[PDB]
Amino acid sequence: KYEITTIHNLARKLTHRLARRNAGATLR
Repeated sequence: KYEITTIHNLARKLTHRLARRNAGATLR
Protein backbone atom coordinates (compact mmCIF):
# COMPACT_ATOMS: atom_id res chain seq x y z
CA LYS A 1 0.00 0.00 0.00
CA TYR A 2 2.97 2.28 -0.66
CA GLU A 3 1.22 3.65 -3.75
CA ILE A 4 -1.95 4.66 -1.90
CA THR A 5 -0.02 6.00 1.08
CA THR A 6 2.18 8.19 -1.11
CA ILE A 7 -0.70 9.50 -3.22
CA HIS A 8 -2.77 10.30 -0.13
CA ASN A 9 0.19 12.01 1.54
CA LEU A 10 0.84 14.30 -1.43
CA ALA A 11 -2.55 15.87 -0.72
CA ARG A 12 -2.04 16.30 3.03
CA LYS A 13 -1.07 19.98 2.94
CA LEU A 14 -4.60 20.81 1.79
CA THR A 15 -5.90 19.21 4.99
CA HIS A 16 -3.71 21.42 7.18
CA ARG A 17 -4.72 24.60 5.35
CA LEU A 18 -8.44 23.92 5.73
CA ALA A 19 -7.97 22.61 9.28
CA ARG A 20 -7.26 26.21 10.29
CA ARG A 21 -10.66 27.42 9.12
CA ASN A 22 -12.54 25.90 12.06
CA ALA A 23 -13.16 28.67 14.59
CA GLY A 24 -15.11 30.41 11.84
CA ALA A 25 -16.68 27.29 10.37
CA THR A 26 -19.66 27.11 12.72
CA LEU A 27 -21.89 29.88 11.37
CA ARG A 28 -22.95 28.28 8.08
